Amino acid sequence: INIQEDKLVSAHDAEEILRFFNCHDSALQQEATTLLTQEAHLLDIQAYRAWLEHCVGSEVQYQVISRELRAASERRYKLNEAMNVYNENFQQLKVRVEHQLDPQNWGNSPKLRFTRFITNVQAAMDVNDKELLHIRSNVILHRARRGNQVDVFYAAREDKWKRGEGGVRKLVQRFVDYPERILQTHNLMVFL
Amino acid sequence: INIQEDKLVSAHDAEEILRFFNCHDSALQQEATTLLTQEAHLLDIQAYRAWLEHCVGSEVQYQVISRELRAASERRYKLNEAMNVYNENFQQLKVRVEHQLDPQNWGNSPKLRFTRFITNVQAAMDVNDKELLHIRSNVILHRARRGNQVDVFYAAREDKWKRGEGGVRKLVQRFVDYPERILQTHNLMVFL
Amino acid sequence: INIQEDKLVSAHDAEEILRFFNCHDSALQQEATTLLTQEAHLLDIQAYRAWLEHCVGSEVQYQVISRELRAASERRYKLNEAMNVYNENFQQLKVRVEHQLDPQNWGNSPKLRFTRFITNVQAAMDVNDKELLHIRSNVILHRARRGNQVDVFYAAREDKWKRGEGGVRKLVQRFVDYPERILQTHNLMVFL
Amino acid sequence: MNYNNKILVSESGLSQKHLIHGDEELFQHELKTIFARNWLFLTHDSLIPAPGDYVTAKMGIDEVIVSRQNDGSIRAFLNVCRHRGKTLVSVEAGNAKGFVCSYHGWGFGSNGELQSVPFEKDLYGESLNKKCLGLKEVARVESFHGFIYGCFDQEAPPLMDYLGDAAWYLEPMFKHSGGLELVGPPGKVVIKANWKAPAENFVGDAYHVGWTHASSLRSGESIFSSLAGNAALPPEGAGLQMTSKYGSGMGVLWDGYSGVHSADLVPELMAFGGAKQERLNKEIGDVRARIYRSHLNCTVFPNNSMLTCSGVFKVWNPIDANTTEVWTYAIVEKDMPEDLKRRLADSVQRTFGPAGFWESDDNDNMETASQNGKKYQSRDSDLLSNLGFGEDVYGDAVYPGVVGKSAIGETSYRGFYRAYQAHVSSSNWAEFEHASSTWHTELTKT
Amino acid sequence: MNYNNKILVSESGLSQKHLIHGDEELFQHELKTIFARNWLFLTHDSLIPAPGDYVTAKMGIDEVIVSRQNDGSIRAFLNVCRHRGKTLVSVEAGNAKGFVCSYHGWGFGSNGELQSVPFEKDLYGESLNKKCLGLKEVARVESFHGFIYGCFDQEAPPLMDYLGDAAWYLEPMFKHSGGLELVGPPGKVVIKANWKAPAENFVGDAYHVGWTHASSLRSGESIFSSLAGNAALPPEGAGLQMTSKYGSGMGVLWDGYSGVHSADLVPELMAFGGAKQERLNKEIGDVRARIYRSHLNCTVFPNNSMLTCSGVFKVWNPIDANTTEVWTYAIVEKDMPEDLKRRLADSVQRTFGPAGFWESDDNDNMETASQNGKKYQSRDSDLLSNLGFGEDVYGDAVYPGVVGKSAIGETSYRGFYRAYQAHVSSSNWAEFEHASSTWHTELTKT
Amino acid sequence: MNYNNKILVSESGLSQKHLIHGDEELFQHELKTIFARNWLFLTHDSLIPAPGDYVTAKMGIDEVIVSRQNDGSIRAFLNVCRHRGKTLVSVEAGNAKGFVCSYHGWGFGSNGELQSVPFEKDLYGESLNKKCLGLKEVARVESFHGFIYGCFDQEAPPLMDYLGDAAWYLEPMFKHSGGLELVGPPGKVVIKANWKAPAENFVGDAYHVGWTHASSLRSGESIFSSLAGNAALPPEGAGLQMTSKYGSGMGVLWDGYSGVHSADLVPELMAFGGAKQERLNKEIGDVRARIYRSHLNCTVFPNNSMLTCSGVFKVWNPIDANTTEVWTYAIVEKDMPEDLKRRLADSVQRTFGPAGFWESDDNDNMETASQNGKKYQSRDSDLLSNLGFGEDVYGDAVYPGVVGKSAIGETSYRGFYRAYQAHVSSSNWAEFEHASSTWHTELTKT
Ligand SMILES: NC(=O)c1ccccc1
Ligand SMILES: NC(=O)c1ccccc1
Ligand SMILES: NC(=O)c1ccccc1
Ligand code: FES
Ligand code: FES
Ligand code: FES
Ligand SMILES: [Fe+3]
Ligand SMILES: [Fe+3]
Ligand SMILES: [Fe+3]
Repeated sequence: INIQEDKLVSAHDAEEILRFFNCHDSALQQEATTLLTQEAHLLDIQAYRAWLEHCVGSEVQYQVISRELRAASERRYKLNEAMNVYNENFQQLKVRVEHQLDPQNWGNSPKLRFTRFITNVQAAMDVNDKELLHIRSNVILHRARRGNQVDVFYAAREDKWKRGEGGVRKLVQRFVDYPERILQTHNLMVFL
Repeated sequence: INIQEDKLVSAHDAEEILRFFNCHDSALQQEATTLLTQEAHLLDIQAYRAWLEHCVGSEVQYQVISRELRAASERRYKLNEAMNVYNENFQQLKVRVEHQLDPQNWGNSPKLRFTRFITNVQAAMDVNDKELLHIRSNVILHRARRGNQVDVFYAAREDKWKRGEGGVRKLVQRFVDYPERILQTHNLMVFL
Repeated sequence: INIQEDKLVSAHDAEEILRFFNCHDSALQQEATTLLTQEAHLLDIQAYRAWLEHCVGSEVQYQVISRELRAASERRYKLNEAMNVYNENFQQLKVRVEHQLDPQNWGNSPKLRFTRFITNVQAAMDVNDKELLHIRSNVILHRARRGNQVDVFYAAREDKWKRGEGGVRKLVQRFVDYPERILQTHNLMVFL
Repeated sequence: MNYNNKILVSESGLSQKHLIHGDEELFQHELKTIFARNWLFLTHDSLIPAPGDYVTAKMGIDEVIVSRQNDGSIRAFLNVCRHRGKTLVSVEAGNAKGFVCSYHGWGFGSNGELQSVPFEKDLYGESLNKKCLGLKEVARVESFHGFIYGCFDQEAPPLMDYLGDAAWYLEPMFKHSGGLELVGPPGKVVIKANWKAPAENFVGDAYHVGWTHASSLRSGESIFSSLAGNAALPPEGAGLQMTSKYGSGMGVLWDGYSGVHSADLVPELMAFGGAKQERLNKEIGDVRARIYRSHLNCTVFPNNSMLTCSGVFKVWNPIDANTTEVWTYAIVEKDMPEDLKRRLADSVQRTFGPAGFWESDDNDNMETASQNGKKYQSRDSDLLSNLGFGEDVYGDAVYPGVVGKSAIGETSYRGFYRAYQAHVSSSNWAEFEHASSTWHTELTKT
Repeated sequence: MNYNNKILVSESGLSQKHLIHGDEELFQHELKTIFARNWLFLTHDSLIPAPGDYVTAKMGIDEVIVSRQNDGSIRAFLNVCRHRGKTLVSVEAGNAKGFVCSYHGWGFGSNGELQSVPFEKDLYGESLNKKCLGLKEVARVESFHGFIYGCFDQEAPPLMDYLGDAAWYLEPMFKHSGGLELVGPPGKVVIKANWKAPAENFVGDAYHVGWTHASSLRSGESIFSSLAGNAALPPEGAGLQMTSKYGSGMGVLWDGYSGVHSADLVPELMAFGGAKQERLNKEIGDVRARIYRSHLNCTVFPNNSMLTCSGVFKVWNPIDANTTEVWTYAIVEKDMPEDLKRRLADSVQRTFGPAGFWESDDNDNMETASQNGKKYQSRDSDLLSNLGFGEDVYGDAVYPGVVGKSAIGETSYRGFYRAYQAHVSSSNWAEFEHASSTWHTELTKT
Repeated sequence: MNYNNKILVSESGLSQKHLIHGDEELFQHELKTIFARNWLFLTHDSLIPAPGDYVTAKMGIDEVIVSRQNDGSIRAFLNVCRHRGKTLVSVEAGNAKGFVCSYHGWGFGSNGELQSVPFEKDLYGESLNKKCLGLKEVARVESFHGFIYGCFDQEAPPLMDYLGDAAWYLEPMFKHSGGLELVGPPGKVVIKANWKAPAENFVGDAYHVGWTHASSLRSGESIFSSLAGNAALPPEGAGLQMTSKYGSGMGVLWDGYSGVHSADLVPELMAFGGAKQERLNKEIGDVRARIYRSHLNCTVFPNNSMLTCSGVFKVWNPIDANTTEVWTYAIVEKDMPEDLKRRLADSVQRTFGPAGFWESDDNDNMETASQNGKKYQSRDSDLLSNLGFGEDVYGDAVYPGVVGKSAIGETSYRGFYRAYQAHVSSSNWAEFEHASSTWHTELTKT
């Protein structure tokens, strides 16, 4: 993509396109689909320890940002463009997992209900790190609790996955640029 | 999964994980995807007789439950945990199908519009019944009617499918534990 | 399908079923899935010129209709049944693309955020035009802008795709019968 | 609007202003004059049978905790902490000796008492008067054969008297059958209708059944099925209608024991009810034993409805003028075989639950009738309930109450709305009584 | 708020309080003084041409059924059953001899009469006075060259007189062109704006076009395209503005017959309109024949707007102070070739329909201006409409009405809001007339 | 409701009517007597440091543009065009010399002046008085060590005086530390609570920490962690509470410089704060240097809250009685190493941001307490804030304000609500002052 012609396209987005439009490996797309479906299943049943053990690499960065709304024509104002809703290493994910599992987490009684819908899976091996897999996917996440609270989240995820212990593919980076600037879901206390 | 460690995980959910994490057959996942996509297509165009004929086995149990909200730490109160929104055999499904098709079903004029989104498909053959296929999938169901009524349903489905007449795979069990306790969709008069 | 028995089914819908239930080619379903996922990616990052160049055939008809609500038993009233929300040839799509990219399109600042979820993909070659591919798919489209505006669109798409310049498969027809009669999304200014 | 003067319901209950289904100021007024004043359904003994068992329930828009005490009584309390007002209990049912607030940890007993305050000695010393900080208690809690009702107004009539002439009709099934059980948990669905729309429908509307439920009657094969599409009018004396001083009323359809249940349950039910009727003839007499196995469509004023024999039990919980949260339980006879109870409960939900195909037939009727009450040209228009007027009687030798001796009519609408208007225009129970001293005379005019 | 005294619109219509776009109490007051009093667009002959044809339409927040009678007349009725108030018709258009309610099956004729009641003899006997139970009828229904309007107030001026001086400008296209057809069905979209925001924009706002629609002007290549980004001010005498006693007004852009249509339709339209103009010179004179092929942006007070030549026809249906349901039809000249009619209809929706790229340019303007009327610091602030004030005339020898002889100004805003304020502060038509006896003098001051 | 007479807060601030968290009429009254009258947080110098830099901010329900002027001052203006009221700026931050309206293209300077009008000469001639058409300006804009507040009421006390006795406690961190920076952009989330629920919680609620945040205390390993599950009461003299005349107040937890930050930041922070404290002993004395590195939970009346040392900075932006838009920034000390600032900012959002695990613990508390204020049986009920009453002092030789010399109590609730009631019952600042002439005496009774 020429972003001087496609005026609305960011440099970052143009680079990610390039990654998937080149080599297509059908088998890899299917592996990626399995990986993400299994990850979503573990999260939906709130098997957060199992998720850490089976899906998340020790070197992970798990990041969800919220970008400040700026003018399309803005060129001068150069202060922090985004804040981190999540920017977690493995130990920080573990803290959040223990917080979910703590028997004095009053907000988890009665038990929450999660349903995740993963679509638009794309996968490509890294050019330089032949052991690094880039996976892109979109998620709809439905969280229901306490009779009549329903929150639905929508996001695109840019992931890197790598074989770790036992040859199991694990998440080493997730990046989400959350599309809604003001959350209307009470909080973003869900793992996208 | 060890549910003594993963405190939020139910025994039922842990067993269903185990089913899919073992043997993976890519071809089976693709067959399952076709089966469910075709089923959803028939339902979306309101071909309810065709759905019964082609998708639903004579021995079916079609069940959607609503679970009462109880304390996570509850151990003593042991009365009925759930009610059945649906718990239908084939003849009961047929009654509901005839009710939909009846020309004096005033609520079906003007014609409803359905759109179903099926994701997260997983499939595994049963260990003991080599002719029984377990399929898990998630559905978003959009129902629109009468200018400005829109209802969106979200659920995970635990299915068993088996070859019947003509070798056609048909639904012999569907189980849904509906995630919202108080429905905000006027009714649950849709086939999930 | 016998639409004299399946009373709620339209002649058009019955014909489209027939198209996909016959020959199943698994490889074709996978090609179709790739094609649509890549198209959705280009649209989500607002690469509208790239979308035209890579995804849209010169002979395209891009059509989204809204059907007037009529009685299921209606047989006499025979005036225009639907209006065209979109009914665009390639040049008309180009006009809309230039409108999106114009630096005085004030509504595009701050930049919109799009996330598309494509599901239920089915593909079949045409019987008579061995170079024409029919693809059906459903889309959820999430559009977020200006802090707290969120609009979610839901539709089924009936597409025809054909190899054009360089052997690249391109869209030559898209048809959507939009399921909500009164839009509650401010407008339908999105490419479904 | 001046509720002392505004005629919302015309004399004899013959008509009502359509605004009553849409006006939010009136809804707010009903919270005071209807829901804070009258008896409201809470739960059944079968759902809280043991000491410590509790459920949550709505009373109007308020939520209460309903708890079985150690002495076997039941007490109910606002589900609101006495400190900074947090909702105390977040679940629907359970068993506990008390409830601890998740904000600052105040602990209340199952008897509503403030029993513990974290670090009380170090923080409050001896200055906190916990004796005056018990949960706000529902003034009145009473049972009708296991069915538990609550009332916020200490001045209300006892529940038995409040049921008035309706109690006589309920007793064969609620008492003489050996007793009923409520099968939980309920289905819960929000509809965009005023609470009065389903309440009025269940209290006295048989006219709609053949037309509204045409498809369900044709498809399900139940015993009321001859009615589908208004193909057949019920025979003479197929039933009656009644109403009472405090607003409760019902229709009686003679012998219809299998109710809305599809043909798969008809022979078994008709056998069971007929067998019990035979035993009951000797104890309560032929008429009342027959009433036991006759289908009653009843509303216990204001917002609890039921279909006996069908086994449908409803609470129409008000949210706002065009929003109602519908709770649906099944009722079964305690001495039924357990497998029949299970199948009956499933069939109640199949027909009238969240995916109830019968209940779905009513949706558009209730919702549009309610929403039209907000529309400018309809607010001051008159909803009609005059069918059968001038043919009702009172003080009949066999059937008590204001009675229409016909299966189809609007007798019970008139009694429901007469009581409603008397409450809306009154400041307390004494004023309601004064406004009701000629209640049956008003209903039987002409 | 006291609507007799509150100055919501200043003298000469020069400014309005911003709260008028946000205040819900005022919205409720408008239902009475604006929508229940004035003429509202229903449908066109072309949409209900045959006996039995009907459509549903909104009149304010009320819904009506609009039906072609056997005698060729049109009658309209509230879409509400006279029994228990259910919505009678659930579709948008059809053909029928009557309408049966899905609740209890009452059957009304296309003429609104209660014609049948299920089991009437057995149930009501001879006691039901069906003669007094016809559907509530819209008091006034009249046609302007096929365009059908309704009014709930029997005391309203005839529709022709209500159009006042605006009718003269509409006639060349609506009458002398041979007649127009409305192409349905309409697009329908909800916007979060007050109904007055698009109404005022269409009645008299040319100032916004170059800036708001910069991208659409640049991208579409229509004949108004020189305006993109305020790159060029229209030449002197490129058009005029007018307004009238009862609030209707419009802008006239000379010769702009292809309107907003993209270059793909420009040559064909400019040929067609020019050819008809040539024929019309002889019959209605050069000025009026020119008006025929000139672009009119018009609002017929209160909430029906149009762009002639572009062929856009709008109804801004009110929902609440910040919600409006927009209906968009295409208008075409009956004697156009059918293929041109089809392409014109598609182009109307392409530019101004649910995915109309022009209409989308206006969204944020209408929505934020309306929503800001709820904000505390803006409620009592003044929206300005003074552009051109002091240069308007009345009684011109060639162009009737209060007229600003310039293409861009706010003349039509002033007339729209003068009529609005006169209605909001009046209890009936007589009071509006009294409040309007010096209407043109007020508008032309200074 | 008559706000002159209605006792919403009892004497000494001991209790409040629960309706204050739910009543929409009161919310509307607060827009006038609370938000249009008092000082509200806008931005920090660090977010608009250069000429032309601007941000948008809420002041109550109004939106303003806050702009750095060429002379280095800051001015703020309603984000509403002076023509037809469109929202002028649609972004959250940027740099510009002015703002052009997207409706008709009016151009306003960064100083609020109407600087350009498209085609002014040709359209308005010399008749448009642009001098009187500048954007509506926020009357008062003042800085507290870089933190910029605005007030719509010209009669307000200067910001320094408005902070009253709270300023003394803030100064060690806000001034003597070398100055703070606000790290943007903020997280933004809507919660279904009244703005007063989080405001009261931050101003004076330490009691809830051990119980509400049990899971976060146990899981995160911060220095306040001994409190988890009420396992341990803080030692004697672990802190104090204070409040002030104009409503601002805070808790002080001695030495708690690492605050809520997880163990991964504790040693580095405790080293940094201790090192600066050592330098500050010489300049501001031991007590105040200790206050610098002590955790303050503060609300600056009405709706700006903070946790110093933790670095959490909150604005509770009101939407309606049960809706609040929460903005969350991080505060850091300017002379901290940049990498520590980055990690501190991330940790603020980790704990108290949109996915803040601590902040999530509070959700149900705030939301249900607020929503219960709408429930009929709770409206007239009393929320209690009597903990510590009778032990507060005023005029202490070391710690200024009304002070409770204990770590846990409700002193600051009482001062917050005393000021709230004085404003709600007053028409202007003079009346508030009259209603507050014995403010500390009222708070220290008994
Ligand atoms: N009102 C009712 O639902 C009803 C049902 C069945 C029989 C009679 C009445
Ligand atoms: N107000 C309008 O939409 C307009 C459009 C085109 C020309 C003039 C006015
Ligand atoms: N109110 C609070 O959030 C708080 C947090 C930490 C310490 C003290 C108070
Ligand atoms: S609100 Fe319940 S203990 Fe404080
Ligand atoms: S409501 Fe229409 S027939 Fe009863
Ligand atoms: S509304 Fe801003 S220029 Fe007209
Ligand atoms: Fe019914
Ligand atoms: Fe426009
Ligand atoms: Fe907290």
